[PDB]
Amino acid sequence: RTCNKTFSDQSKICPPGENICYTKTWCDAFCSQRGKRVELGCAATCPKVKAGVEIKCCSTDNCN
Amino acid sequence: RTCNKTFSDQSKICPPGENICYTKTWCDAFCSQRGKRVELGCAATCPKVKAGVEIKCCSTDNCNKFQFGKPR
Repeated sequence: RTCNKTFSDQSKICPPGENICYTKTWCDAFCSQRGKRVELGCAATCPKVKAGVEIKCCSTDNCN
Repeated sequence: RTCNKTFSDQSKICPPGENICYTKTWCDAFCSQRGKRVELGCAATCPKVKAGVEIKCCSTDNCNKFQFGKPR
């Protein structure tokens, strides 16, 4: 699997055991002014996230 | 918890113990033209979905959104 990542220079290749891509979004103190914080990666399973975090999971290449 | 729902006949109120709202999307035969199919609801945990189907989970009231079509 390949997934899009948080930084443009990162390898998109997932570790063997990670077939899900994800996009995690949340707000910080600057959320309304600068935008939502984001993290993109691979995972073995769709991440459980804290309250107030939003998580989008998919399992095709670069689907995030 | 309250969440957006797919059909007009569904109450927004979640069952007790279902604190997650979800947007589940996929493509049918018209996807490239008419965009994704969508289901919106409540759940106790974020639904696990098969390859080809995408799932977005959040845990605030009515947080489950769907962008139909082009920005307007």
